[PDB]
Amino acid sequence: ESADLRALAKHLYDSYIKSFPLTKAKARAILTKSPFVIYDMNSLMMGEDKIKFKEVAIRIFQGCQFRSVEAVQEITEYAKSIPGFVNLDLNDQVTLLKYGVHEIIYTMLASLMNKDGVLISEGQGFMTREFLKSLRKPFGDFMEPKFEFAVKFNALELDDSDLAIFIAVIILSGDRPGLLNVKPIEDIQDNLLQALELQLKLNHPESSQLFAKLLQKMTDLRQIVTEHVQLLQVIKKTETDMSLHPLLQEIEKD
Repeated sequence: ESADLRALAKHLYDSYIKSFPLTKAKARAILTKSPFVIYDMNSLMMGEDKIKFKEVAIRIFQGCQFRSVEAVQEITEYAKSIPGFVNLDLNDQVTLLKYGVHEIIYTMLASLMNKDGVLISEGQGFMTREFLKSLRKPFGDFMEPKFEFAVKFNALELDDSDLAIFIAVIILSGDRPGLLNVKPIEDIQDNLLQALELQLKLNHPESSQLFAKLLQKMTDLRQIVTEHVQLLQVIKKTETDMSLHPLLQEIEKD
């Protein structure tokens, strides 16, 4: 019954709102109180006279990782609201979050990107794409593929009510390595898929095959994740004096 797929849609959209303070709709309002724009070395030092936040590239990287840690917490809180998620085997909950969290982070980061740059510090700042592309040789391309994905992902013009269902689908992937009870996970994702399909078809009636096109974006995400972790291993051996947050260290071990 369709009425049950709309209730699920509304439920998840409500929890997403409650779980993620910087929504896509607020980010689009900002990008179209305006942000401080960092674009070079000196605007970054200026950026602290107006914003409040050991070499530049490292420090930028550490900020990205700290907001990843913050994002992991919000995604975790959002997952608990997905009906059936908390009744799963505790080890699988951990597995679902372990392999889903990076895919969601870059899904939602696209909401804060345009082709020119990315919102930071809860939207108070805006770091341009080329300044990021210009950092020291390892870090200078840590954000570029995310920009590439974001530009194609944002072409679908999903809004938040769409992303809430989509993010739910990503968490509940039976595909993940080490899952003990694949079946009850898939039974939920199948119901989330049903909710998303009806959601896209109602929210974007003129956007044919958006559902299918959204599902194909699930391959670009996994590529972003992969080159991210290899990039992370290059840093760990190139920067033996730079630490990483253990919540992220524990999650990045696959």
